[PDB]
Amino acid sequence: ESEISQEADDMAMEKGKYVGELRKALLSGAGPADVYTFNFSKESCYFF
Amino acid sequence: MEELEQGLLMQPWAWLQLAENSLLAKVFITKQGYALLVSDLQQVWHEQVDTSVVSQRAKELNKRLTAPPAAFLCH
Repeated sequence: ESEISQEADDMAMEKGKYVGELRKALLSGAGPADVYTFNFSKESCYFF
Repeated sequence: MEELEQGLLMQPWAWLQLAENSLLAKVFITKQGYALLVSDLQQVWHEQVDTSVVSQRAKELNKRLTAPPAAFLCH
């Protein structure tokens, strides 16, 4: 709960609106205008 | 930088607003940076900015945001 808040709040966007971005990114909720890009080291296991 | 000032000299003045306040301005943006000159018809203000300052200030204003400064300047 607090990690999503802090992630939004450092970017200075309304939580819920940032959650919009999260749904679109993570739950395939992307429109044709939206292009999301996904990155991972298996070695470090750092996703972004 | 010098090309920004030299572009600036040939810029027209344009009009801008906010909420009962208003400025005269000209800007010359490139991929290198920008030159800006501003007046409220009472004082005049200037800045020039380079690629470094664009990267540093876009990041400090929008921390996660990872383009090269060309995207910030083109926007």
